[PDB]
Order: sequence, then structure tokens, then C-alpha cells
Amino acid sequence: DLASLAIYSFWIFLAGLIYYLQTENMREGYPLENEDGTPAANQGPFPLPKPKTFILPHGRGTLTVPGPESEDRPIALARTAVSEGFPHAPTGDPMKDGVGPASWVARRDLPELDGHGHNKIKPMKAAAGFHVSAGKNPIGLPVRGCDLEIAGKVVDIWVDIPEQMARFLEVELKDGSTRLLPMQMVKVQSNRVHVNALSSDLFAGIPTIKSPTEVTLLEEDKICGYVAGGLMYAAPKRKS
Amino acid sequence: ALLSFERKYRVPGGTLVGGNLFDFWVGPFYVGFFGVATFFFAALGIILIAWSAVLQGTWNPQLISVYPPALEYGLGGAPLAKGGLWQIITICATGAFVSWALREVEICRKLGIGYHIPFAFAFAILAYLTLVLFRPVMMGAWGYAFPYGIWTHLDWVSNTGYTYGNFHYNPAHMIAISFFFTNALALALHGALVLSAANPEKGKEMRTPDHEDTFFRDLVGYSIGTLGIHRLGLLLSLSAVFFSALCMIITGTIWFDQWVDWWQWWVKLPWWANIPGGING
Amino acid sequence: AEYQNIFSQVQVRGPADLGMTEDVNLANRSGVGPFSTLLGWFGNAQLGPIYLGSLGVLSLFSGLMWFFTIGIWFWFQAGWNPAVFLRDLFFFSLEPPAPEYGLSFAAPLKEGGLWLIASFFMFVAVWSWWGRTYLRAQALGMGKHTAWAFLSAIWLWMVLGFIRPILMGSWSEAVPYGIFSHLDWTNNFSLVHGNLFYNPFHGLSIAFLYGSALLFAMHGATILAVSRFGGERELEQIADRGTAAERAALFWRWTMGFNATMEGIHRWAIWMAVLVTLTGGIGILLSGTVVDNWYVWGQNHG
Ligand code: BCL
Ligand code: BCL
Ligand code: BCL
Ligand code: BCL
Ligand SMILES: CC[C@H]1c2cc3[nH]c4c(c3C)C(=O)[C@H](C(=O)OC)c4c3nc(cc4[nH]c(cc(n2)[C@@H]1C)c(C(C)=O)c4C)[C@@H](C)[C@@H]3CCC(=O)OC/C=C(\C)CCC[C@H](C)CCC[C@H](C)CCCC(C)C
Ligand SMILES: CC[C@H]1c2cc3[nH]c4c(c3C)C(=O)[C@H](C(=O)OC)c4c3nc(cc4[nH]c(cc(n2)[C@@H]1C)c(C(C)=O)c4C)[C@@H](C)[C@@H]3CCC(=O)OC/C=C(\C)CCC[C@H](C)CCC[C@H](C)CCCC(C)C
Ligand SMILES: COC(C)(C)C/C=C/C(C)=C/C=C/C(C)=C/C=C/C(C)=C\C=C\C=C(C)\C=C\C=C(/C)CC/C=C(\C)CCC=C(C)C
Ligand SMILES: [Fe+3]
Repeated sequence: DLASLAIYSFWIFLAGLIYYLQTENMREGYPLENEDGTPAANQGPFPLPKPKTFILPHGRGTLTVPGPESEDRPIALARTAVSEGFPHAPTGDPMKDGVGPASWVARRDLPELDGHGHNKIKPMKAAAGFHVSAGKNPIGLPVRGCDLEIAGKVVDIWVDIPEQMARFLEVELKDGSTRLLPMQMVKVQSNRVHVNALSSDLFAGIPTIKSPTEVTLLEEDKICGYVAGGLMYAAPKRKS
Repeated sequence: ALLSFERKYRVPGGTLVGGNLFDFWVGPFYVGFFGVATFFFAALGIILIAWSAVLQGTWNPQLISVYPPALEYGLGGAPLAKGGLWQIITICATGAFVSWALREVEICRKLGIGYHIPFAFAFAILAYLTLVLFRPVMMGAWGYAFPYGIWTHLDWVSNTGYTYGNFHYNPAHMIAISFFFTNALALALHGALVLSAANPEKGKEMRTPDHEDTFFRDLVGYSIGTLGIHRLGLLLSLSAVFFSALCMIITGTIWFDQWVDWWQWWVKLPWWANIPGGING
Repeated sequence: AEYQNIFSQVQVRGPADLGMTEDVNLANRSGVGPFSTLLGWFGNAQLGPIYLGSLGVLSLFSGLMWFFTIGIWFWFQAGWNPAVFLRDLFFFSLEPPAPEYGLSFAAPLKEGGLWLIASFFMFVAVWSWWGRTYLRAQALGMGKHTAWAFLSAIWLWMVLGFIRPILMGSWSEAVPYGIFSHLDWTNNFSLVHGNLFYNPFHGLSIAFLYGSALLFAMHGATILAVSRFGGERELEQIADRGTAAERAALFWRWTMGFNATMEGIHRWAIWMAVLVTLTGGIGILLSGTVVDNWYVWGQNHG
């Protein structure tokens, strides 16, 4: 009867939908490959989808996926076993080399632009009308690492203009230079800013940006990656 | 077995127990000590459910159903045939669910990301123990727990429900249904939003978060934002389940009459209790 | 204790943002409203501006006639006495026209004619508003996703009080306008059809409903777990994958050995949710018209 007809129709439909949905999520990272970088044997039952091209605004060009997947960067790791499936120990400073939790992706070395073609992010001292409207103002507060020592002090807040959101804390270290810390990675307390991930002696190790008024997608990734990996790697200092 | 960008992440460490022992993969699957535990508690259980099937003399899935000890056994153990297997399988299930959670924590530690996922999972695991552990123990009888069966467990829902009249009247159950509905509203929207910006009309430029915040203001006057909608999503969700675990911990323990009757408190208020007319009076 | 990004630690504010212009008629937009420090703790603080326009008003107005229409009736019930009105708010109800009247628009007010009136208003209020959501996305050059998925919501709404009542031959089959009034209709509808738990579409409907909560919980928590790398900035991760998109995929890769992309997941999202009212709309359209008892049906299968 109709009911029984409709119910089966639906299962066929749902199948096509799970097919479509799966092949759509294969536009990146695929085709799988061995630990050595060569294409793996079995690629699963799903076939890469036909490629699609995005038209990045502001004349930034285009993007086609799926497309040639490259890491466009060196990886300081070495196998730890003869068989597949084991960890790949770092061959240097995981933090410096940027591997594991300290990993970063080689993204465009330009900044994100708002719907107007302007740098989506700016240091607040260059943003008009922008001011800390609520909460404690970190500017001026000193910054502490996970070893209870002071790394430097906040000198300004880098904000997102279109979404009016704090994103980074430009910190001034002992030698006069600055570093950006992810807003999502620090505890702004009453009389300081606490950084749990890294430990004093590592704040200098954080990557630095070229221009002092804009961060690029790439530099954001190295700054963010570097601090996150400080969660695992820095530990041999994070007493507290 | 690896995605183009995966190797740099497969570094040593992150484990909570055993150290380098189980710190390794198996295809895309990460293992870890807790990856073993879940296998253990899952193979054990499935077996118990298989055995429990022969004792019921049925292999059919739309029929098999491991029932809990009868109300007479109270909160004591029961014969493997009279709720015993059930009681044990519940332990395996709980243990499989917990081990899984902690496994995520380790997958988290390795990737250097927050613990929001394993945390939000714990709310489900919570609702589960609310049905098979807290409500029953407070009511002193493993019999108030639900059965393990495709439809047979649906009956349990229906019976337990009509035991208090239209269960629609449970105040919390009323709040939980709202968050569940809202959550679907919010998920449906967020997806249509992001997608309609990354996939604009043919040949046009990919919009930006800006066009998104714009679109909503035009439509509803406000726009929570890209970080907010993801905050709203996690919240609407865990709430819907919190209130669901709540409307059931109070039912049969502190309130055991018809739920439609609980609204008398309202209607029977001094100021209007006797005020003639209306629907009540 | 480490910041979990649920509430901002510091709010920031700049000039009120009027939003992208594109081909929108700024003439019809409004003015920016107040900022909200309370709201700004979770998301955006800027209230307004909102685009009114024609279509919007038709809805915004039509939507009050429907609201007020039922409101009048409620007082007629509480005997214009506030104490009562307030006391029995959940119990009042503007029932639909009795079966006798059928699908005719001849039933008197106190006999189901007022219901017709109100509904009409609602039918306008929703549809006009639907065209609004499609329009406002066009003016910005965006896709019609929001408009399309909203259709799926409309689907179930159309079946519950229009499509089905019409197919049944009576405006009576509809849903009453009342808090408890409609809760009953719901429980009632089920008992009369052999217990909906036997409706295969209903059980499917639930699957997605729960699925929507499962998915949004995972998605939200994931995007929060990797916001320390700029996760929320989804659209950009889509044009230029970053560690956020990667660690995000790998987590689910190593957990359930299967994963998504920063764009893909949203396709899972919009679809997961949309199927709730699409399958629901079906399970209900068939109940009472082709199937009478879902228990009896779960037996012979037609
Ligand atoms: C799907 C099957 C049934 C059904 C079954 C149920 C069940 C079961 C329940 C509800 C409940 C609700 N239903 Mg219903 N409901 C149906 C169809 C509808 C239709 C329609 C146009 O077809 C509408 C408008 C509603 C609307 C509503 C809400 C009033 C209420 C849920 C809150 C919520 O989060 O909503 C999602 C929507 C939003 C978040 C946006 C709009 C919300 C508006 C602004 C506020 C309503 C406030 C309420 C009247 C406040 C009381 C406050 C007093 C101080 C106590 N239902 C169909 C016919 N509905 C719940 C309830 O609490 O009922 C008493 C509940 O348990
Ligand atoms: C006729 C029956 C009554 C009724 C009786 C009940 C009863 C009785 C109960 C509910 C409950 C609920 N009801 Mg009701 N309900 C009615 C009508 C309605 C209507 C409606 C529109 O009419 C609605 C929207 C609802 C909605 C709801 C939900 C709010 C809530 C269930 C969700 C939940 O708790 O999830 C919580 C989620 C979980 C428990 C899942 C946990 C998952 C675990 C951790 C993992 C499992 C993993 C699995 C084994 C792994 C598989 C792996 C393989 C590899 C695949 N009810 C009618 C009136 N309702 C329930 C509730 O509140 O429960 C707490 C409940 O007990
Ligand atoms: C919440 C209140 C009630 C309840 C009320 C209902 C109601 C009412 C309905 C269901 C329905 C379902 N319930 Mg239930 N259900 C409860 C508790 C559970 C528990 C548990 C461990 O406590 C589990 C595993 C399930 C599982 C299920 C699914 C089999 C089915 C829903 C599909 C879905 O989308 O789910 C959400 C999950 C996902 C989208 C994730 C994917 C998970 C898959 C689907 C799991 C399949 C499990 C398989 C059938 C069991 C395998 C066990 C083996 C030992 C491994 N329920 C509680 C006790 N459930 C629906 C149905 O159609 O049932 C026949 C339905 O209408
Ligand atoms: C005793 C009663 C029966 C029962 C009878 C029914 C009936 C009858 C129906 C459902 C339906 C549903 N039931 Mg049930 N259901 C039961 C038990 C359960 C249990 C359980 C654990 O026991 C669960 C999880 C569910 C779950 C569900 C959902 C999957 C589904 C509704 C989806 C939805 O979002 O609708 C809500 C969404 C809408 C109605 C969308 C339309 C909204 C419109 C477009 C908006 C109008 C807005 C207005 C103009 C604006 C107001 C806003 C202002 C700001 C105020 N039921 C029991 C067994 N259930 C519905 C369905 O579709 O089933 C197949 C349905 O009709
Ligand atoms: C709490 C908020 C919401 C939520 C969140 C949530 N669920 C989650 C997560 C999160 C954040 C995960 O990270 C985790 C995941 O990995 O998802 C892909 C998961 C998950 N949510 C799941 C299910 C699920 N979630 C549900 C709901 C929800 N999940 C809520 C809506 C439901 C409902 C309502 O029906 C279900 C079925 C799992 C698929 C998955 C976790 C998988 C897991 O723990 O796997 C290892 C487990 C086993 C090997 C279990 C076997 C155990 C026993 C040996 C046998 C079976 C016993 C059981 C009692 C039988 C029940 C039979 C039924 C017929 C009654
Ligand atoms: C999978 C389908 C899910 C879904 C999706 C969904 N809903 C949607 C959309 C989508 C994709 C929209 O685009 C649309 C929207 O605009 O969202 C913001 C909408 C929408 N979903 C809504 C409701 C809704 N959705 C529901 C459900 C669902 N929606 C599903 C879970 C439910 C339930 C669970 O019952 C409800 C009630 C509407 C809020 C909204 C469409 C708005 C509309 O139709 O408006 C007509 C206008 C009126 C009725 C105006 C009057 C309103 C009040 C009666 C009076 C008070 C308001 C007045 C403004 C006060 C003034 C006070 C003065 C002091 C200033
Ligand atoms: C304080 O007092 C004032 C005056 C301010 C007023 C207060 C207002 C109040 C107290 C309002 C209370 C209303 C409530 C609580 C309403 C609740 C409605 C609910 C819960 C559900 C609604 C279900 C309705 C759905 C199923 C309706 C669908 C309707 C349609 C699909 C359209 C129907 C179409 C019809 C009859 C045909 C009309 C003709 C044409 C052109 C086709
Ligand atoms: Fe998202």
C-alpha cells in the first residue's frame, strides 16, 4: 500500500543522501596515503567527488577541491617501528619544528579581509571607536607562564572588527619586542593574565609576525599552533 | 590509511594510562588503554546479549529483549534468566561508555585541543544512568529501568509515560521538549547560513561572516555571531538532555500521581481559586 | 582552571555596524538599536538594525491579528475577568469548527468560525515571512538554503492544520489554539491511530530529532575545542584549511575512524535537522488517510 511504498522510497533516498554527504566530505585530505606519502591501496568504497571551485572575494583568486594535496613544508619526524600504526617521534624540537600538538598548516601569507576588503583583525590601538566595553581590561596587566614566573606584559588588544571580538593579546616581553597570544588561551585575572600552556622561558620561542599592524592566516597558525603544543611539550617546566 | 595532512599529528604521548603501551593506531582508529577497555566491555556485553537471546529462544532482532529483574527482586541481584544477565550487561554498557569518554580525552590530549567533546558526551552517559541507575535505585527496584529491545524498550517508554496520564504535563519534560525543538531550529539554521555564504548564487563571490551577521539582522533584527551560534548549539543541546534526565528523576520518586494534577497548585490560588467562571470554577 | 570559551572574558565595542549593503535597499532598513552587555557575554551585543520593508510588515502585522484573534476569544472565556484570564491561561482554547460544518467556511464564531479567521492570519503570517527569508538572502547574493530548509519546517505545519484536514474532509481534524489544548490533541491523535510508535516515519522523525541534538552537541563542542586556532571562522577555513580544520577532522577520525570537512559537516547539519519535519510531515499525512491503525499496519504491512 501507499504507506509501505513511501517508506521504501525513503530508504532509497536516504542512501543516496548518505552517499552524496560522504563524498562531499572527501574534498580535503583525500586521497588517503601510506605513512610514506604514497597513495594507499584501498581508498574505501566512496570515490572522490567531481572537483568544485570557490571564488574567494577581494580578488584573492580561486580554490578547487578536491585538488593536489601538499604539506608544502618539512616534517621533522621519524618512524618508531617497522610496522604501520605507531607514533612518529620528533627529530628535533617539536615546538620549533612544529609537529604534533604544535603543528601548523601552510596557509596564505595574507590577512583575512572583512566584507569590505579591510584587514579583519587589527591591533586595537589602530581601531577607531573600539574600546573594552565590558569585563576587565587586560592592557597593562602583566603576563605569567605556567611556572608562576612573569613573561612580560600586555600592551594592547588585537580585535576582530566585523565581529567585534577580542582575538589576541599583544604582549611585550623583557627585550622590548611583542608577541601575540590567542585570546582563547589565557586567563585574564584581577591583577595579571595567566598563561597555562607555555612557561616564561618559552614566550620568546613563539613565532613573530613581520608587519606590526596585521597578522596573516599563516602567522596565526604558527602562533596558535606553537602555544597549544606548549600544553604537551612545555610540561617539563609547568610546575605550579 | 592516512589523510594527506595527518602524519605530523601522529606523535607520541597524550595517554592517561599505561604510557607508550597502547599509544598506537589501527587504521584510522586510535587505541589507547581505554580503546582496549571499550572493546572488552563491548565484546563481553554483546556476548551476554547473544546468550540472553538463546535463553529467550529467539535470534530475531525485532524480538530479542533482555529484561530487568522483576520488582520483587528489588535492588538485589537476580538469576541470569530473571534479570541477572540484564544487570550484568548494564555494567558492561556503563563501562563501555565511560572508557569511550576517557578515550576521547586522550585523543584530545594528543591533538592539543579542548575537552568540550568528551564533556558533552558525559551528559548523554548521564541521562543513561538516570534511567538504568538513579531512578531505579531511588525507587528501590531494578524493575523501573527500561528493557533492551528495539520496540520492547519503546513500550517501556509508553507505559511509564501513561502511568501518570498524558505525560505531556510533566513540567520539566515540557522544558526539555522546548530545548530539543529549539536545538533543531538552531542546527537547521546554522547549516543553511554557513552554506548559503560559502555557496552563493552561481558565479558570485564567496560571501563572508559579515554577510551572515548582516542577513540575520535584516531578517530578525539580531545576529548572535559565528562564535555564539556554536556556543548556543552546545548549550541548547546539553540542556535538552539535562532537563530530560531531570523530568525523569523526579517522576516516581517525589511525584507519583497524575502530572496533569500538579497544575492545581496554579489554578487553586487564593486570589482566583473561587473567582466564578473561567475553565475552573 | 583553563578558559573554555563559553563566555567572553573581555567584551569589546566599536561603532554600530550597519552591515554589508550589496543590493539591499538601505531605505527600508532601520536604525541600529542598543548594544547589550548581557548578550555580548555569549555572542554579539549589537541589537539591530533590522530590515522592515513590505513583506516583513504583512507578516509582522498579520502575525498579531492571529495572536490577538485567539487572545480576544480567550477573554470571552475568562469572562473578561483578569483574575480568571490569568488563572486559566493554559486551559483556554480556540477549538476548530465542529465536524458538522465540514470543510465549509460557514461555521459561526463560537462554533469554530473564529478559528478559521485566526488560522487564515497565521497562514499569511508564515508564508509572507517565508518569502521574506528567501528575499533577504538574495539581496546579499547568498544561497537560498535558509529559505529552503524553512520550507521543511513549513511542511509539517501545512499537513497538521491544512493538507490533512482537507484530505480528511473536515476543518475539524485540525489542531486547537491552546497551550494544554494542543498537548491533548497530540496525545489524542496517537491513541486514535493505533499508537504512533508504530508509525515508521514517526520513529524516523525521532531519530533525526535526537540526531540533531547529537550532531549539534558534537559540532559545537568541536568548534569550541579548536577555537584556540580560530575554528569559529568557518568560512575562511573552507577557503584555506588551517590546523583548526585538521585537528578537528583527526579527532573524529581517530575516534570513529570516519570524518568530515569544515564545509561538509554543515551539509550533515542542515540535512540532519531538515529530515525531522520532512519525515514527520509524512508520517502524519498518511495517518488517518491511508493508515488507520499503525499497530494493525505494523502487522500486514499495508
Ligand atoms: C509536534 C506535535 C504537536 C506539538 C506538541 C508539543 C509538545 C508535546 C510540547 C509542545 C510545546 C510547545 N509547542 Mg507545540 N506541538 C505542535 C505544534 C505547534 C505549533 C504550530 C504552528 O503548529 C506551535 C507554534 C507550537 C508551539 C509550542 C510552544 C508554545 C511550546 C514549546 C516551546 C518551544 O521551545 O518552542 C520552539 C519555539 C521557539 C523557541 C520560538 C517561539 C517560542 C515562543 C516565543 C514562546 C512560547 C511561550 C509559552 C506560551 C510561555 C509560557 C510562559 C508562562 C510564564 C508559564 N506547537 C504539534 C501539533 N508542543 C511544549 C510545551 O511546553 O507545551 C505546553 C511541549 O511540551
Ligand atoms: C506515550 C509516552 C509519553 C512520553 C513518555 C516519555 C517517557 C516515559 C520518557 C520520555 C522522554 C523524553 N520525551 Mg516523551 N513522551 C510523550 C511525548 C513526547 C513528545 C510529543 C511531541 O508528543 C516529545 C517531543 C517528547 C520528548 C521527549 C524527550 C524530551 C525525552 C527523551 C530524550 C532523552 O531523554 O534523551 C536522553 C538520551 C539518552 C538516554 C541516550 C544515552 C546514549 C548512551 C550514552 C550511548 C548509547 C550508545 C550506543 C549503545 C552505541 C551504539 C554504537 C554502535 C557502533 C552503533 N515526548 C508521550 C506523551 N517521554 C524520556 C526522558 O526524559 O529520558 C531521560 C523518558 O524517559
Ligand atoms: C530517550 C527515551 C527512551 C527511548 C525512546 C525512543 C523512542 C521514543 C524512539 C527511539 C528510537 C531509537 N532508540 Mg531509543 N530510547 C531510549 C534509550 C536508548 C538507548 C540507550 C543505550 O539507553 C539506545 C541505544 C537507543 C537507541 C534507539 C535507536 C535504536 C532508535 C533511534 C534512532 C536514532 O536516531 O537514535 C539517535 C542516535 C543516532 C542518530 C546515532 C546513531 C546510533 C545508531 C542508530 C544506534 C543503533 C543501535 C542498535 C539498534 C542497537 C545496537 C546494540 C548492539 C549491542 C551494538 N535508545 C530511552 C530509554 N527511542 C526510535 C525508533 O524508531 O525506535 C525503534 C524511536 O522512535
Ligand atoms: C501520546 C502522543 C504520542 C505522540 C504523538 C505525536 C504526534 C501526533 C505528532 C508527533 C510528532 C513528533 N513527535 Mg511524538 N508522540 C509521542 C511520543 C514521542 C516521543 C517519546 C520519547 O515518547 C518522542 C521523542 C517524540 C517525538 C516527536 C518528534 C520527532 C515529532 C515532532 C518534530 C518537531 O520538531 O515538531 C515541531 C515542529 C513544527 C510543528 C514545525 C512547524 C512550525 C511552523 C512553521 C512555525 C509556526 C510559527 C508561528 C507562526 C510563530 C511563533 C513564533 C512567535 C515568536 C511566538 N514523540 C506519543 C507516543 N508526535 C509530530 C510529527 O511530525 O510526527 C510524525 C506530530 O504531528
Ligand atoms: C547528551 C547530548 C546529546 C549527545 C551527545 C553525544 N553523543 C556522543 C558524543 C556526544 C557529545 C560523542 O562524542 C559520542 C560519539 O563518538 O559520537 C560519534 C556519542 C555517541 N552517542 C551515541 C548514541 C546516542 N546518543 C544519543 C543522544 C545524545 N548524544 C544527546 C542528544 C542517543 C539517543 C537519544 O537515542 C543515542 C543512541 C553513540 C553512537 C556514540 C558513543 C559510542 C560509544 O560509546 O561506543 C562504544 C560503545 C559500545 C561498544 C556499546 C555496547 C554496549 C553493550 C555491550 C551492549 C549494548 C547495551 C545497550 C544498553 C543496548 C541498547 C539497545 C536499544 C535497542 C534499547
Ligand atoms: C527541522 C525544522 C526545524 C525548524 C526550522 C526553521 N524554523 C524557522 C526557519 C527554519 C529553517 C526560519 O528561517 C524561520 C526564521 O525566521 O528563523 C529565525 C523559522 C521560524 N520558526 C519559528 C517557529 C518554530 N519553529 C519550530 C520548529 C522547527 N523549525 C524545526 C525544529 C517550532 C516548534 C518546535 O513548534 C516553532 C514555534 C518562527 C519563530 C520562525 C518564523 C517566523 C514567522 O513565521 O513569523 C510570522 C510572524 C509572527 C507570527 C509575528 C507575531 C509573533 C507573536 C505571536 C506576537 C509577539 C511578537 C511581536 C513582534 C512583539 C512586539 C512587542 C513590542 C513591545 C515591540
Ligand atoms: C494579554 O492579551 C492580548 C490582547 C495582548 C492578547 C494575548 C494573546 C494570547 C494570550 C494568545 C494565545 C495563543 C496561543 C497560546 C496560541 C497557540 C497555538 C499552538 C500551540 C499551536 C498551533 C497549531 C496550528 C497549526 C497546526 C495551524 C496551521 C494552520 C494552517 C496551515 C492554515 C489554515 C488555513 C485555513 C483555515 C484556511 C483559510 C483560507 C485560505 C486562504 C486557504
Ligand atoms: Fe559551524
